[PDB]
Amino acid sequence: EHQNARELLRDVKSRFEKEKSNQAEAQSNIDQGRKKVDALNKTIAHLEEELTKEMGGDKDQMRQELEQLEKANEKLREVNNSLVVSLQDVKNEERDIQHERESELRTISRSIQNKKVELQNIAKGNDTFLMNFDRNMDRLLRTIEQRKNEFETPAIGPLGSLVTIRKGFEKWTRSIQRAISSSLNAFVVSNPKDNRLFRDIMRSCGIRSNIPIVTYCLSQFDYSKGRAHGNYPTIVDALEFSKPEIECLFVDLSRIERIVLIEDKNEARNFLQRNPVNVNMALSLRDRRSGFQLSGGYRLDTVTYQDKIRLKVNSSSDNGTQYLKDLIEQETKELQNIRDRYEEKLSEVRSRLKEIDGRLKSTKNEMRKTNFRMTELKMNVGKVVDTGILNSKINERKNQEQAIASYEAAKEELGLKIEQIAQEAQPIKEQYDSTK
Amino acid sequence: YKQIDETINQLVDSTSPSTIGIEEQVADITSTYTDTLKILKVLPYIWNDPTCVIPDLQNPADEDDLQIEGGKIELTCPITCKPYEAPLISRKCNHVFDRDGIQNYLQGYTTRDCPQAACSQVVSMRDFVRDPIMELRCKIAKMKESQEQDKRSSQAIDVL
Amino acid sequence: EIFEKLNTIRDEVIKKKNQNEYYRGRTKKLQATIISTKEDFLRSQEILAQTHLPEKSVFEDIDIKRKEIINKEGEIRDLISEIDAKANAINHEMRSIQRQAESKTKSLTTTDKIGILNQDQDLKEVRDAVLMVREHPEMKDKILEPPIMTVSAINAQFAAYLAQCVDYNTSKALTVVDSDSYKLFANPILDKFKVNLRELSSADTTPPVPAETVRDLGFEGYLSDFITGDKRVMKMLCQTSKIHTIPVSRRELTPAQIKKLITPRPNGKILFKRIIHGNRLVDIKQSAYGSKQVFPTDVSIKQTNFYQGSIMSNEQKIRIENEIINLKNEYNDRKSTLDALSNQKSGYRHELSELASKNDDINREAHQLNEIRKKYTMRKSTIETLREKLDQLKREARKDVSQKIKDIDDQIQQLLLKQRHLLSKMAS
Repeated sequence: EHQNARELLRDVKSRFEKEKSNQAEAQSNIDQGRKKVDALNKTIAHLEEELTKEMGGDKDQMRQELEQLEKANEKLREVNNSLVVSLQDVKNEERDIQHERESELRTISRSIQNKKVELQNIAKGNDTFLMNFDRNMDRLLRTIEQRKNEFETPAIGPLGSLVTIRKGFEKWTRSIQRAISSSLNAFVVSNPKDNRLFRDIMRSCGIRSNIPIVTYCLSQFDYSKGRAHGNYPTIVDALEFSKPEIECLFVDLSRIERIVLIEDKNEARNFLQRNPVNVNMALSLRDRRSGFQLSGGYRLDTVTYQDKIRLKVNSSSDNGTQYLKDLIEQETKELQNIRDRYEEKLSEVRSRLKEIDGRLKSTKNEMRKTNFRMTELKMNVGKVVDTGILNSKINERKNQEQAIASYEAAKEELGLKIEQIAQEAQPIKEQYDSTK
Repeated sequence: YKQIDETINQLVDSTSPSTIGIEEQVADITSTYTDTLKILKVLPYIWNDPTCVIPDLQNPADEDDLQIEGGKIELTCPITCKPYEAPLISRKCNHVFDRDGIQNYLQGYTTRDCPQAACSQVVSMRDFVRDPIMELRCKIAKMKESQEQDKRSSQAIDVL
Repeated sequence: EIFEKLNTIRDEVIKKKNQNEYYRGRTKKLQATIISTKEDFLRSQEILAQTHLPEKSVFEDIDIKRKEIINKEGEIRDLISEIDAKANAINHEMRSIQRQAESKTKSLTTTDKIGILNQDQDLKEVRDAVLMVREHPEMKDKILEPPIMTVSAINAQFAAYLAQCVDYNTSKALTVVDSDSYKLFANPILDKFKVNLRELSSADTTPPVPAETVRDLGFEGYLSDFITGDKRVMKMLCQTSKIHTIPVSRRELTPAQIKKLITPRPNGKILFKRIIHGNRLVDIKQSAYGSKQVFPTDVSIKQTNFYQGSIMSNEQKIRIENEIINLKNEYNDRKSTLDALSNQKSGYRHELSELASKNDDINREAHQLNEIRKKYTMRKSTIETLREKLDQLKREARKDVSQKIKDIDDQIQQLLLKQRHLLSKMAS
């Protein structure tokens, strides 16, 4: 009849709150750590580059740029070499055009080389062609020439005064002289045996000459034969002589006086070609100075002039630089226009000089810009840097985050304990109270 | 009736590290209209120090010298006895010592004197009683004299 | 009435009091943190021990290395300023080699007779007229070339001997064998330049007097000693002159001695088309309107060089041209060799630039080493952030724990006063 049971529970209830106390500590540690690490990272997250970019942004992108710049420099030096290869050819053309300028100068001015004012050779004196095969042939002639003129019918021989023309406009006097060129002199002895001997005894000043010898005499057939008419100058009736037939005894091949022979630009074209009848041959010159003897049959012949004063070109008035006027005053204009057509290419080479100079200067400036850039690149690669803080702060964030994860890993099972422990412990509370 | 008694037993909650003064609030606890009340009548002075003496047996007013003949309530001694955790007190004049000690200090023969006060007492623990008087002493002593270690060391090491 | 609730408070203390240890335990965490961090700061001082301030010349070693890089650039530009001169020199050298080429061609001119025609002024027109025809094939039914180059006369005196065979005008004219082809040939050129042509109708080649014959004593093989050339040109030599009938005994003779031929021969009307004996040449024409007398007329001649394969000779030739040719060749080639040695100097300048690049590499290595040791200095400096992180953290943690102790313990101790509420409605 006693009251038996005593209190038994006050002690066990503690374990519940004892373990529950960790609910505060775990979450407090997690919150403190994560909030503090986030606050500290708030700085670094944007302060990694407070000063790093200002000077640091060059080195990397310019190190990527060097691959362009170095090869572009090589390319521009190579195209500068090609530019020099063009300029050297330009100055090759320069020396060439110098060659052509001297060439054209000489070609146009070689009218000076022999006939500038050569008209004044004798200068008020007197001279003759009577001994002209060498400058010393006069010893052959001077006072022994008289022993020739006795083998002849009316005198034939030197033709000295016979080759002089009376007045007459200058231009036409080429054809008859060209014709007589075949028989320029006609000394002779009738004997056929002395052919060599007489010419050989005529060697009183050597045999360095080309003396011609002719046996032919006056021809005989009348002057009333088919004479032409005067519309353009003819120089057959222009000579004084001992006998008229002197100027006719070669007519067999010098057929000039009995034809309607004309020139190229007048009297209907190409009647020279048209095989004239009742006459033998009438071929005529093409051009006044060098043009050949036009023909429509037997072929042409040249008239490239060759002659000299040989008696006196000036016999009434004697001086120069007045009458023969046009040639030099037009050769000056030829010099002028040749200079023009060469100075156009001189301006071309000047323009090419401007082009190459501008290209070279532009390339020099472009390359010097890149030289400064690559100097600064290769240089600032070795810049001052503060990488230490970046790594330190990143590591501080990382290790702290790992610690936070470790903290979080511990809460769940420790929290799980409490529910089952309380289920075990609590229900006796009502039990002892009911037992009371 | 009856159950009105227990109530104030929770008094032992007086244990408080942050105590600054208990002189007044301990008074009215005795109001009522037990051994716990008896020990309450004397224990409050322990907060000052547990090793003091103010004997009701000679005079509760004032002390005579600083010698006790019965000890300063020591806790350990390397040449006399290992630390104290379970003392048992006498019923006559406060003779007290460890429970587990005398069982071998008097192994076989009981009537022997007690070397504690230079006086004759030749009876042993079989007539002793449970000791509720010791509870406060070591508990307050350690709580008071261990908390000074942290502050000085912390302030000496925090210089930099 | 009723029996009242009695205490029912009892355990209310526990749920507040027991929280006292909550950060009294954290005190140990505080102490562990301070001790560990103080040891860390001692390690930071150990790091302080190795001062080695960055190298003494940073602020001016930077200027130095700047100077070396600008020296690299300067040397490169200086060397290229002369590689341009090398380009000029090599271009002039190749032009000089071209000059050497055409000079050698002019020198080693082959057996061809083209060169002789250069003696006269306007005959370069004929030269070009033949040159463009030679260069391009076209089609020539009867190919025809100036006869001067297409004959093999024996010697210069014999060249004179046959020079008056045809006139200078003829020598600058192109013969034709198919008389029908008057102008068919001239499609490209027509009449641009100064040349003419010669016709052909007949020719003859028979051995005259090849036996005991019209005279008493024999002598010599007849006048065909050696004259050969183009088929058309030789047909012309026959048609226009008939040289194959002149009675040439190389020694002395006179027309009176020739008069045994006065009577008719395969040669018809009295006398020949032409006579030549040594340096003496004769002309024949009919005296139709004279005394009907037979008349030969003689002319003397001198040396001629055309119609023979030896254009000029080593004795005179166009010779000083060869001397100047080789002379300018030698000067230009030796100038090119001097330029090549200057280019060897330029290659040594390239070597100097490579040595400058070695200097650049060494200086960059030194600067990179110094910058990595500056990174070590930055490592040393990070302890400042370390200690600043420690200082506020430790103090704030200790403040928080101490204030929690203060407040919570005071709150619990004051709640202990609830005890007074228990001395209550039981009696008085």
